[PDB]
Amino acid sequence: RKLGRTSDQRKAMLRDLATSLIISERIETTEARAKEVRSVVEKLITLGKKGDLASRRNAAKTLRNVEILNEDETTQTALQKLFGEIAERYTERQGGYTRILKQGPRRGDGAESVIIELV
Amino acid sequence: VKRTYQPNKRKHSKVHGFRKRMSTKNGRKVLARRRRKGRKVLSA
Amino acid sequence: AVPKRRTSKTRKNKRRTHFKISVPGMTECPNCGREYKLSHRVCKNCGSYNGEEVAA
Amino acid sequence: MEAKAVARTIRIAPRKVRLVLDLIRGKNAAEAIAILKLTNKASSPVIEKVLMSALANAEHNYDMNTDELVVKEAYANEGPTLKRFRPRAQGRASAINKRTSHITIVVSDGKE
RNA sequence: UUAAGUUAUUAAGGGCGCACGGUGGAUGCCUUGGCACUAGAAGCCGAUGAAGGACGUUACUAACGACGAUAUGCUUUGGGGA
RNA sequence: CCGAUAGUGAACCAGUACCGUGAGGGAAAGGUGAAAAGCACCCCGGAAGGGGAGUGAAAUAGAACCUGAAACCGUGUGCUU
RNA sequence: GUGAGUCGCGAAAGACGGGUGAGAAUCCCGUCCACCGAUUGACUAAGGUUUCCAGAGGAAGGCUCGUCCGCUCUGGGUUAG
RNA sequence: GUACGCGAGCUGGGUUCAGAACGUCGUGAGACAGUUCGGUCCCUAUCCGUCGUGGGCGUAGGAAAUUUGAGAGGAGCUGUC
RNA sequence: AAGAUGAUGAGGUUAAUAGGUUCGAGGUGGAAGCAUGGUGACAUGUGGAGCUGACGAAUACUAAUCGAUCGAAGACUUAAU
Ligand SMILES: [Mg+2]
Ligand SMILES: [Mg+2]
Repeated sequence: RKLGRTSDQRKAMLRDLATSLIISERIETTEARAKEVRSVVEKLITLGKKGDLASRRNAAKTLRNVEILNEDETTQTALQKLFGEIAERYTERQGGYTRILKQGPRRGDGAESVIIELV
Repeated sequence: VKRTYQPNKRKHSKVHGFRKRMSTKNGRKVLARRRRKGRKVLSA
Repeated sequence: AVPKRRTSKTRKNKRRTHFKISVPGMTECPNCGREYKLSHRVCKNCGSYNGEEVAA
Repeated sequence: MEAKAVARTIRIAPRKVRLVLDLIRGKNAAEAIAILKLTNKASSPVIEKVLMSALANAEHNYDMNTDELVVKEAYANEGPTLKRFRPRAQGRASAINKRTSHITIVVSDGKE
């Protein structure tokens, strides 16, 4: 367990970060939030290997109701993408891809920043 | 609170205005001092 | 609440034997030929933590 | 030989700069560039500019090389003091001091 | 190698001295303004519109002076000599 | 008699800025050099600022510009802890 | 100067990406998220007096940074039988 | 006993502020030998002291472990059957 | 496992340090869908089902990379071999 913020706002912040990282496959953040969203998104790639309806009814909670995506002028929803695409790369592997890179600090707040990716 | 000096024009271009002063003896004297002393403004 | 006395030029300095700051970790790059800080990224050229895995 | 360079009226206090200097005094140039260029503070950009500027003037004007160049002495001194004032309770004031500085670096090689 | 005895080296930092700067502006020197006075003149202005002021006027124009829609000045009479 | 904390409050764009509803009260602020000859040009720098080169007898006189003290702050160092 | 690099930084939910730029937690763009909703909405009076809009700039102001502003510079805007 | 301990640790009920009232004394304003309803308690800890805890140096070479214990602190009560 | 910070301790690829995965404990207490019985609200089966933060083993898939700093060569005097 770990605290960035209050209860609610933390949670929604994590549905947000984890909603991203798949839209973009990597982001730049402070280290702490990357650790927590790592745990989450690890659990979601563990989910999207199974692929049952119920699995969608568990990825529904955390991930958002929609966030549109276009690669080839295509319509996706960050859910179709997950169970349809992502896990189909890392089936032969366990969950637990995500890696972290202690990039550098930040002039404003002195906070360490990183580049967490699933690529 | 509502502090003193809730401002307004009419009560300030009245009382402290000119035509009051230059319609009263004492006020004429007042102006005499604010002239003798030199000032860039009167009735204020 | 308050001081009663003037803090002299000595104690004001002895008190400041600890506002120094530490020599940060450093090492040359493995194939970017320059210095950076440990268990971190280079910020240059192509990123070199074990070699390039990034652009920025 | 000798060499130097200056920055004036820089909008930082002496002390905050002076620490950063105490991470410098004695070193070789390359290192000190690195040391400044990494630490996440507000003075590091400035001192970095002034240092490398000094190496610039040394190179062009005096025709030195870069290996043996070392930081003989460095120090920041007090500057003009833009007095301001922040209001404060009970009908009063308090005069802030927006301070300044005059940074001094003297690169040297040590030889002739 | 043994026991006993003694004793300095350290300066993270500080004090005494010596130097070099920075800060801020006293002193020194000077006057662009004033204080107090002597001799002499003058001691009022205004409904034929004052004193004092507003708004404007310049090739470009914010302010002081100067001037007032004939407006950053007009004519005359003298003086003066680029 | 004063020679910029004096002397008019006012040597400078002052009965101003400013304060107050208003009567009214009331500031701080002089000096480059002989002459603006007020730093062409190169270099770092985003700039500012600076090092150089030059004007000048002198630019540690370079515009916050005569002289530049003390407080205060530093850098190094002989002795010492 | 000391106090002190100490108290404070003036109720509050933001995050990510892409640009810019010398340089970005704070600037623009979007997607998501959260908040008020007899209102943090819309319209006028009193009041203030050019704060309004465009284009540039960032010395100081902004309680941080600032490539931005209600700050500066230039220019421009208010129409009645 | 220790400012009838301790308010830069707390309260603030009476009492020592302003109001009002009862008995009273006073010609009167007002005052008690008294009584009664109510009534604003600020201090961001410099030094010493104290509770805990890290640096530097020393213990005639440098290190890791174990441990002696001159001294100091603590415990110290008591019923019934 | 200790923690305000610093310290203490477990650990750093020649590895199980933390995360994740797979098992497990414990906890909650019969997931969803499906069918069946119901006019429906709802029940039964599929099923001690599904879920699961901190606890327990295993599992190098990811993260502790490559690295730099500091630290001795043992003074004299006696008395001993
Ligand atoms: Mg003087
Ligand atoms: Mg961004």
